[PDB]
Amino acid sequence: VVGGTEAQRNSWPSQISLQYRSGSSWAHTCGGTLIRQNWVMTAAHCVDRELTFRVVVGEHNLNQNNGTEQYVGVQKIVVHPYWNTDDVAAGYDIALLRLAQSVTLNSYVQLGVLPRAGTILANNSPCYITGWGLTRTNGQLAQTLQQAYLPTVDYAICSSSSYWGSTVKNSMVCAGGDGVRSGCQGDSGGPLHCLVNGQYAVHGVTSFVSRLGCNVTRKPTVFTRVSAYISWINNVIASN
Ligand SMILES: [Ca+2]
Repeated sequence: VVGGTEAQRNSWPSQISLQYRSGSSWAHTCGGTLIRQNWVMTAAHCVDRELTFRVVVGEHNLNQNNGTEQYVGVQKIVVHPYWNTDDVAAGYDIALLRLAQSVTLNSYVQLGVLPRAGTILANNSPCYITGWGLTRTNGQLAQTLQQAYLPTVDYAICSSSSYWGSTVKNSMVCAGGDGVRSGCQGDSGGPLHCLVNGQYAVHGVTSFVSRLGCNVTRKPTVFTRVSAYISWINNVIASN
């Protein structure tokens, strides 16, 4: 997250860290949201590769013990059937992970609330992005969970030529674009929490930013629109 602030430990308890085995260590690669006790939602491009993955719930500081973590393996990865590793702009940047065990819910560890199917936000709706991804373009990961206020940019404005053009589809949410605050590599797969009727619901999955750089004026961070996938989500979860 570029231009963020540290989150309080218990602000965003649906946030997870998606980590892969790197020698004999585990490094952060992506975020994700806990959607059931044994199901994580993340981006398809995070799990494109042949790596060994783990999920950390209850994480606040990547580098230090919090006293709250639960560490769990990934049993099955289900990527969306239309996802094409060579075209992120085509969309379907969404993957569901069945974990090796159920996690225990507590104040650090809660499920993420998902929008009702078809839901579209108004322009300039209040949302926060969270993640441990790079805090500058070509910079480094954060140690502690950062948040940024990142208001929405509706489709008519986001698919306008000054913004994203035809690169963004109606199956995506756009948020931010102020040049100062954004998502960045390592935030991918993570939540966009948006305030709706007094409750924060996860409306996005962080997908892509500009090749020019993470915080680019009029290149808002782009999200997979969670409300476009609600039937797919539930169909996966019933059947696995
Ligand atoms: Ca920790």
